Amino acid sequence: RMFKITACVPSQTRIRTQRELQNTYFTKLVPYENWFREQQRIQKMGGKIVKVELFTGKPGVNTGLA
Amino acid sequence: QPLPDQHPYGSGNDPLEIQFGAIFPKEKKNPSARPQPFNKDTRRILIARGPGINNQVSNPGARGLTPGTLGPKVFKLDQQRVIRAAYLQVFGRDVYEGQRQKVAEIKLENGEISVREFVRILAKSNLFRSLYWTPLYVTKAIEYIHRRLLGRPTYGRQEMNAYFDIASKKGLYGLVDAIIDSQEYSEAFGEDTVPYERYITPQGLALRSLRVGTIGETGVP
Amino acid sequence: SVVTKSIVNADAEARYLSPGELDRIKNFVSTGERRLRIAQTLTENRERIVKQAGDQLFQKRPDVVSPGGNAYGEEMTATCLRDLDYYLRLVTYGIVAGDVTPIEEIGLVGVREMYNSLGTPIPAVAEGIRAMKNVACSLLSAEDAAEAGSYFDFVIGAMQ
Amino acid sequence: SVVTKSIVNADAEARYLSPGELDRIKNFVSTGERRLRIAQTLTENRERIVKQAGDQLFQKRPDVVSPGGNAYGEEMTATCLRDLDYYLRLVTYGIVAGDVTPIEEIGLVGVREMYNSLGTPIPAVAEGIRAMKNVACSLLSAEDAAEAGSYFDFVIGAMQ
Amino acid sequence: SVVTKSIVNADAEARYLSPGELDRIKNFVSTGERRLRIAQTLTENRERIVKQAGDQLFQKRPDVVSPGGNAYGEEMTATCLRDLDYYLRLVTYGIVAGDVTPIEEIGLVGVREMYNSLGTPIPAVAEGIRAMKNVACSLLSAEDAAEAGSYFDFVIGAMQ
Amino acid sequence: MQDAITAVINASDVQGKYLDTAAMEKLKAYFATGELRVRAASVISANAANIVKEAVAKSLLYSDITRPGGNMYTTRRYAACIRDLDYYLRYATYAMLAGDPSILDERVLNGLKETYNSLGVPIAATVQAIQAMKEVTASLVGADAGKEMGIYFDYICSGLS
Amino acid sequence: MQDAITAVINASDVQGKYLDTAAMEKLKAYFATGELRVRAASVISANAANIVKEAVAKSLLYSDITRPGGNMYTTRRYAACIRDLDYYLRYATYAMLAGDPSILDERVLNGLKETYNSLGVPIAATVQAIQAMKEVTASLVGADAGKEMGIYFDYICSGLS
Amino acid sequence: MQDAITAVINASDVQGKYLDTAAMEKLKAYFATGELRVRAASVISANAANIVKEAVAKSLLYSDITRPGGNMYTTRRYAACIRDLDYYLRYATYAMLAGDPSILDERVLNGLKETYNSLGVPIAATVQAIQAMKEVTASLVGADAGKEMGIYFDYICSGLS
Amino acid sequence: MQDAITAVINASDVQGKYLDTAAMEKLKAYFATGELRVRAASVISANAANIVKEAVAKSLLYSDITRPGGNMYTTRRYAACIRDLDYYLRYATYAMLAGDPSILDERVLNGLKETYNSLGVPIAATVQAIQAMKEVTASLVGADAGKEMGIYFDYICSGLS
Amino acid sequence: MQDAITAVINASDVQGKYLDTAAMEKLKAYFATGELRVRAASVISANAANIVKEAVAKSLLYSDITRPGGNMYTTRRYAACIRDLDYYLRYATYAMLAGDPSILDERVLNGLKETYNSLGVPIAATVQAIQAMKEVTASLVGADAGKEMGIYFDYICSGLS
Amino acid sequence: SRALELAFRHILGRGPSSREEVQTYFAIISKGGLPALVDALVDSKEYSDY
Ligand SMILES: *[C@H](C)[C@H]1/C(=C/c2[nH]c(/C=C3N=C(/C=C4\NC(=O)C(CC)=C4C)C(C)=C\3CCC(=O)O)c(CCC(=O)O)c2C)NC(=O)[C@@H]1C
Ligand SMILES: *[C@H](C)[C@H]1/C(=C/c2[nH]c(/C=C3N=C(/C=C4\NC(=O)C(CC)=C4C)C(C)=C\3CCC(=O)O)c(CCC(=O)O)c2C)NC(=O)[C@@H]1C
Ligand SMILES: *[C@H](C)[C@H]1/C(=C/c2[nH]c(/C=C3N=C(/C=C4\NC(=O)C(CC)=C4C)C(C)=C\3CCC(=O)O)c(CCC(=O)O)c2C)NC(=O)[C@@H]1C
Ligand SMILES: *[C@H](C)[C@H]1/C(=C/c2[nH]c(/C=C3N=C(/C=C4\NC(=O)C(CC)=C4C)C(C)=C\3CCC(=O)O)c(CCC(=O)O)c2C)NC(=O)[C@@H]1C
Ligand SMILES: *[C@H](C)[C@H]1/C(=C/c2[nH]c(/C=C3N=C(/C=C4\NC(=O)C(CC)=C4C)C(C)=C\3CCC(=O)O)c(CCC(=O)O)c2C)NC(=O)[C@@H]1C
Ligand SMILES: *[C@H](C)[C@H]1/C(=C/c2[nH]c(/C=C3N=C(/C=C4\NC(=O)C(CC)=C4C)C(C)=C\3CCC(=O)O)c(CCC(=O)O)c2C)NC(=O)[C@@H]1C
Ligand SMILES: *[C@H](C)[C@H]1/C(=C/c2[nH]c(/C=C3N=C(/C=C4\NC(=O)C(CC)=C4C)C(C)=C\3CCC(=O)O)c(CCC(=O)O)c2C)NC(=O)[C@@H]1C
Ligand SMILES: *[C@H](C)[C@H]1/C(=C/c2[nH]c(/C=C3N=C(/C=C4\NC(=O)C(CC)=C4C)C(C)=C\3CCC(=O)O)c(CCC(=O)O)c2C)NC(=O)[C@@H]1C
Ligand SMILES: *[C@H](C)[C@H]1/C(=C/c2[nH]c(/C=C3N=C(/C=C4\NC(=O)C(CC)=C4C)C(C)=C\3CCC(=O)O)c(CCC(=O)O)c2C)NC(=O)[C@@H]1C
Repeated sequence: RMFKITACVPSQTRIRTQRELQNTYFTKLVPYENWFREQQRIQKMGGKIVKVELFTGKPGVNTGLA
Repeated sequence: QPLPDQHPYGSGNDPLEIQFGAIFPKEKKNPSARPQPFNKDTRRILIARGPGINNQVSNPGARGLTPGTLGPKVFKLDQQRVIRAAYLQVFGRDVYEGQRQKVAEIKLENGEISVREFVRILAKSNLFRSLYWTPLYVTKAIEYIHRRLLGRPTYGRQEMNAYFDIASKKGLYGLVDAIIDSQEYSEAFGEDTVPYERYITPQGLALRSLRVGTIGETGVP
Repeated sequence: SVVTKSIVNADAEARYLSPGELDRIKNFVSTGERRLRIAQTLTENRERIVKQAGDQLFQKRPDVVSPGGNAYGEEMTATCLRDLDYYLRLVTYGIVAGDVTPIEEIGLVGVREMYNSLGTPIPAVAEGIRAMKNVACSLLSAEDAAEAGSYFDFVIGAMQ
Repeated sequence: SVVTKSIVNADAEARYLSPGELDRIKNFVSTGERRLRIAQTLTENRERIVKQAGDQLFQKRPDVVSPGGNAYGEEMTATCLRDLDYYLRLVTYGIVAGDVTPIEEIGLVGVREMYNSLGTPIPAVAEGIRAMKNVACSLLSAEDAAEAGSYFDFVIGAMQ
Repeated sequence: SVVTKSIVNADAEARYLSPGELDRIKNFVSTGERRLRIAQTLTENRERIVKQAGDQLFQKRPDVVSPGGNAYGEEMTATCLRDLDYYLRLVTYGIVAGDVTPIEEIGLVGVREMYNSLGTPIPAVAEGIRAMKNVACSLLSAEDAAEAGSYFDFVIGAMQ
Repeated sequence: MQDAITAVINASDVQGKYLDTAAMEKLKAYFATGELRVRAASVISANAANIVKEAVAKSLLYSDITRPGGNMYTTRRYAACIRDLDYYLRYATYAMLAGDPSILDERVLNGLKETYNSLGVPIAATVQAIQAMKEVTASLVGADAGKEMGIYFDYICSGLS
Repeated sequence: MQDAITAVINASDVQGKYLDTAAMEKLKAYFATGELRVRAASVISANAANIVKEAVAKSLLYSDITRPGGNMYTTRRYAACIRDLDYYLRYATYAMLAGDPSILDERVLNGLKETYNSLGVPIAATVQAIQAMKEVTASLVGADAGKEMGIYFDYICSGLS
Repeated sequence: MQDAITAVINASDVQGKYLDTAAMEKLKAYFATGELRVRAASVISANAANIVKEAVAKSLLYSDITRPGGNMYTTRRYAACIRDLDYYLRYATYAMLAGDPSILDERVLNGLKETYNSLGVPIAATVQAIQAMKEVTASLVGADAGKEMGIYFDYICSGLS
Repeated sequence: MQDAITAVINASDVQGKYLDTAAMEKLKAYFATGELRVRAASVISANAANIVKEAVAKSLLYSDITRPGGNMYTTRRYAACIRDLDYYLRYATYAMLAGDPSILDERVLNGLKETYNSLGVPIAATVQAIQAMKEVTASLVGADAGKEMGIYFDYICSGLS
Repeated sequence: MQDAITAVINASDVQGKYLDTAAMEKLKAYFATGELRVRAASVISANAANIVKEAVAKSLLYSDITRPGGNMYTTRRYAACIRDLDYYLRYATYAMLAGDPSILDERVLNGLKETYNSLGVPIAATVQAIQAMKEVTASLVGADAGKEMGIYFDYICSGLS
Repeated sequence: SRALELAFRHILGRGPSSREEVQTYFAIISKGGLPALVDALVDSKEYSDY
């Protein structure tokens, strides 16, 4: 179960020349196990994901979900 | 004399600072060991493969300012060859043709996964384990992985014990994620940059920089 | 199942199933009848195993039912016996599967955290499952019980 | 070996060997007698296997023995047959071990690199090992040939 | 240099110099003769550039040479003019080398630290180098002056 | 990282020979002892924490080592010591399964004495504890498998000393 | 980094006994010197750049070291040298506040000789410049603190030599 | 990494001199011979696999090293040998382009003898292979750039010796 | 020690082969170089003290090494350093006579780097000093044997590095 | 060094208890086998040279080990190898007489891997030779002494591994 | 240096005890080599006493 979410991460203002468009808008695939760390990173950025979805069809299996 | 520059655990725990190989001294093959007592929270003096003004000990903020022409090349992904660099840094050599994780792990070209996750995949891969975890005594392996994944040799026991408890309870995969999730990997190398050699121990600089042809004028006026 | 675990592991390396893993799933297919038989007999004795093993747990550890023990009162004693029954249900699932993947996912990952929040002593749970292992071994056929003891061993080892 | 692969995975995950991995080792140590018998027949018939399979390789791929091919001339053909002998020796090792990792460690890792350097065509070498599998299957019983053939199959698959 | 830039980039990827890299080296070695000539004019006129640019710097920023300023008296004004000579020398190195790496290594990494330790006003140093750039343009031909001006521009940018 | 089977075939490989009949006999010996080795390994897996706890109680607790100033005194040091004993027992179990002390060589003893000497860990006291772990393990797994575990514990002691 | 208070409590802990009256006497002594130590640390922190500027001017500037090929020549190397002088001042100030040379031993002097000898840094000149810093610091913080900052600066020089 | 151009300017920098007539003559020589260096680099780049192949054949194949019980025996080890031979060739070509052996010193030879002594790699056989590459690449690139290459190949040979 | 003769014969002995015609060519080359080598050895033998004197003047003297706290300061240490430089000269001349650097590896380099790092000897200064000895020796013994002495001097530099 | 009596007495002494009946049983077994141990030891002393001769012939002779470059090639190396087999036999005899492996650990196995790994001695071949010595010795001394001497031969084998 | 330490073991029956011992006898082996060091160690009062 990997969750794919699109986040317009709030501007970190960390770009002088360089480029910040790729960081500014992100479409990514995140494992459900690692999604908590992704949420923490989104908190540091300041922007919540506009859209959140999970690739796996069913959210919970009590047993052998893997 | 005062304390030396060796790893706190021992001289043997210092790998040759070479391009690739994990060439550690063996405790028994040619007996050589200088067990010097290192305190709980000492710190190695790590020369910076770059400008010494930019040193994490003195300029802790400027982690991420590029080494520049005074240091290694820094590969960053913009949107290619970052994949090649990640192989050449996580392992050291370009891996053999069958050993490539190939497109199965290289979804980076598509953009699904960031370079931080690509190096995590390579670090947990079975090839990396066989090369740098299975054949090496534990703390020697912890050291070599820290040098390959983070840019720097381990500072002291404050880091070795903290990365040793993780290894004892979670193994190579746990230690790898601890290193790659560390605050320092995000501060330097971010989540877009291939890791690069950020520091070297003084006897690695001795090997590189004091051979005839590299010493130049270094040592006498 | 062993097949499912093997397929996922091979998918990660992008390899068709290796000869050794093919042999492992072949043997799982071969031993399926014995697996189902073991599950059926333990299921027949499911209530008996849990209840008498719970008695053995209380007998070995009097502090469990003493004042200050988590299993104080008939309702709490019932909850402790129920936990033993839960693990037996998972063990039968795992015996059928031939793999510990069900056992791990359902009832072992974070067992320290869950029981710490509840206040329950995991070491006491470990002694209870050890008693269940012996009881189930006696009721099960001796040759089959040798295989089942390994899976009980995994559960008790994970407890700590 | 099965034991070394199990230990390696458990070592990399800081885990006393799981019950399923222990079961895999148990099955392997029991089948040991049959494994060693299969290896004995193959090494005893190694001369016949290499000779017949070499004839098949040259017949199927005349270009390798044609002028401009890698195995042109008696000495080059002799080294090609020696390589086939090497790979048979590796397959016997793998059969005894019950795992393909002895074959992988010795002769299968970097085989593309080595043969590309030498100028040898890798798919043609795979043809030779396939021919060796056919000859060995003729020399083995059906139950034996299925197990030994799997190790031949891994060799040809890695060298495909 | 440009040879070093090419070789460093090639070494990082473990590849022989790409044809594009080699193209850059061929251009640089073909243009080397004019590069050496431009540097030679600067070295030959090393006294004129420093003297006239020193006067322009002292006019535009009189505070540094006034009493109470950093460069007061001939003893310390000599050191200021010496630093202007240092940076002219670095610029000639850069013209010959074809890259700003000589300049940056020798005298632009940590100028802020060094001059802030000596007390010197860095913006005033920048004015001095800009004056050197203008004087050098007078000496040099327009096409050549553009090439040398780029290296002077790198220096002034670094000290701003 | 050689088990007994891998060691036998590796020696044959270096010589360049197909597996000899004597090598077959050695392989047969490993396969013959395999059942008892696997059974003891599972027993140690179940009793892993208890083996270490009993060894610490039998050899280290209520002694100079754990009383103040003894290098196991502080709580961080006690946790570190039991972690090392866990490491010893786990790799001894791996060695029993494999039939070879090579895992102990590569993964435990390749630098252990230098690390212990540098840290200040008393080698003799650790050796006492490892010996006590041998006694406890022999009881738990049975005497017949206890002789097999004993050789690998002795390997650790010889390398550490 | 063991300070005076941490060292005293650690020694009492090693013996195992609660804090003794004699240990209280030592702790009272350190508390007594706390005023001079804290005041001096504040002075050093504010004037740190000036301490180093005066020391560099007195010892290193307008010598061969700062002229071509002298190891303080390149702008990189000059900035690195002043950074090192800042290191010695900062950790000497830490040591003065603590009342203990442990921080110097543990972080500053460990492998300093080896790093400097590998880099090509003149250790004699670094010793002389640290002496210049010692004199400037003594002037700024007065004889009370200069006596103590002297012992920690001289600790650095003795190890660095 | 330091070219002949960077070497010339750095030597003048150490002396604190503007590029003089003698050093400018050195630079003129390098700039003039750069065309030959560049073309030879292209030749070796294209024929890298062939150069390594012919060298491995001329000195290493059909011998003890490749037969069982030798170093290059096993496909693993053989692939490592050809990899290292290409590394020696690639870095030699870098060095020819630059005009200085510093790239070889810093990147290749910085511990090579110790690594080969640790793994058991035969230093004499590696020297033979590199000298074989020297012969083959001399044929491919011609004598004029073959001599210029040969000095750097000899540098690697001396270092490994 | 292996001289060139012993190295050739031992290399043949390892294979088990009688001295081949190619090996005879190697031995003939050594015998051809014999006269110039012996002559140069006598030159160094009589001028050994002058070589050390000139080298210590060229590099080591009037630097931070000989100022107080510089490691060559104190007459004991200045005497010790000139003793070590004469060690290098004597063993390098031995190596010129024998034709193989195994004397350097056996009698000088093995362990010297560790002792030097332990004692605090600056290693860059030692390399610069022995390179200065190479310049002086090239002058005294002439270019052709200066070519030869350089190989062994460079060997010592690389070992110390 | 500890014999079985020393170990039993010391264990009882640490506990403080007088020699317990179980300890008496251990000592009684050692005393009871005393006649067998002494008898076998005399057999070893008389037949030791031929035991070694047969064992070397069984495994090491006519093998790659005695081939040129095989590490028992040289006459020096052959003489030393048979000496070491004599050492193992002699110390195994000592270990049998004492009834405890402490002689082996104190004298034979506190430098064995260091010496053999440094020399390049092939541990696998030595292990095969010592196993062969065990079989030959068991034939000469009989089964009861073959078992006892066998455990000590196995001790040396595993320690070498 | 290693030769000196081995010589102390073989000829004197102990290892060097202090830097002054190592300084003294390293100077001896430097000035006369193995014949000199052998003479110095056997001549030593320590040899005669023990
Ligand atoms: C100044 C008085 C002298 C001098 C110094 C000089 N030092 C360096 C470089 C380094 N110095 C250190 C030392 C430390 N690192 C630390 O973390 C600490 C805190 C305990 C110390 C004391 C290190 C590691 C370096 C390497 C570069 C770096 O900082 O990472 C240089 C630079 C050398 C170079 O070539 O880059 C210099 C010039 N030089 C002098 O002339 C003075 C006598
Ligand atoms: C009391 C509140 C609980 C309890 C405790 C109990 N403790 C022990 C034995 C030991 N306790 C320690 C702990 C420490 N060592 C330290 O250095 C420090 C900090 C300074 C601590 C806290 C140690 C080392 C031992 C054993 C060795 C020793 O001699 O100290 C026991 C005995 C364990 C046994 O089976 O032998 C017990 C029972 N028991 C309780 O019921 C309380 C909840
Ligand atoms: C326990 C029987 C004895 C003991 C040990 C003790 N050890 C440490 C710390 C470390 N131990 C190791 C050992 C290993 N590392 C390995 O990779 C392996 C093989 C898997 C082993 C055995 C290491 C590396 C450390 C260092 C970690 C650290 O930073 O400490 C300590 C801690 C010392 C401290 O000061 O914290 C102790 C106390 N101590 C005893 O009293 C027993 C006799
Ligand atoms: C002139 C444009 C400005 C100015 C400068 C000024 N500088 C100094 C002193 C020094 N300057 C340097 C600079 C360098 N060292 C280098 O290696 C390089 C690169 C090659 C540079 C640029 C150094 C090292 C010194 C110290 C003295 C010395 O060289 O030994 C002074 C003297 C300052 C003093 O008080 O001593 C001055 C005045 N002053 C101005 O007014 C201009 C704005
Ligand atoms: C035969 C199936 C095909 C073929 C092969 C061919 N191979 C070679 C040369 C070599 N092959 C090896 C192979 C191995 N070395 C190993 O260590 C292992 C694993 C244990 C293997 C499989 C080696 C080392 C060589 C080099 C020579 C040597 O052994 O020293 C040749 C000769 C090529 C040449 O000119 O050098 C040939 C012809 N040729 C065919 O046509 C078949 C399809
Ligand atoms: C080929 C001519 C000979 C040979 C070599 C051989 N080398 C290895 C393995 C390694 N080689 C290195 C060397 C380098 N590291 C570097 O950074 C550089 C310069 C860029 C070099 C040359 C290292 C570190 C290793 C070990 C890690 C690895 O395997 O890559 C092997 C394999 C040995 C092994 O144990 O796996 C071999 C066989 N062998 C020969 O027979 C030739 C004479
Ligand atoms: C003066 C009374 C006589 C004399 C002496 C002279 N000495 C030198 C050069 C050096 N002298 C020393 C001496 C010492 N180093 C020490 O560590 C100590 C003890 C603390 C002493 C006494 C050194 C090291 C040198 C070398 C230069 C340096 O210091 O780095 C010279 C110069 C020699 C030369 O040509 O280079 C001279 C002339 N000369 C006389 O005429 C007097 C009789
Ligand atoms: C012949 C003149 C006499 C004689 C000899 C004889 N020797 C052997 C067996 C071996 N001889 C050697 C000798 C050497 N090994 C060396 O490394 C060297 C120096 C380079 C020498 C001389 C060895 C090693 C063996 C063992 C077998 C082997 O080579 O691996 C035998 C056979 C003994 C047996 O029965 O096993 C014999 C007969 N025999 C005579 O009758 C002559 C008087
Ligand atoms: C024989 C089975 C194998 C073998 C052996 C071999 N050994 C040596 C040299 C040494 N062996 C030892 C070992 C011991 N010294 C002891 O005092 C004891 C008992 C306490 C033992 C076991 C030592 C110290 C040496 C080196 C010193 C010496 O020469 O005696 C060699 C010589 C190696 C050399 O050339 O220097 C050899 C060849 N060789 C084989 O092929 C067998 C597999």
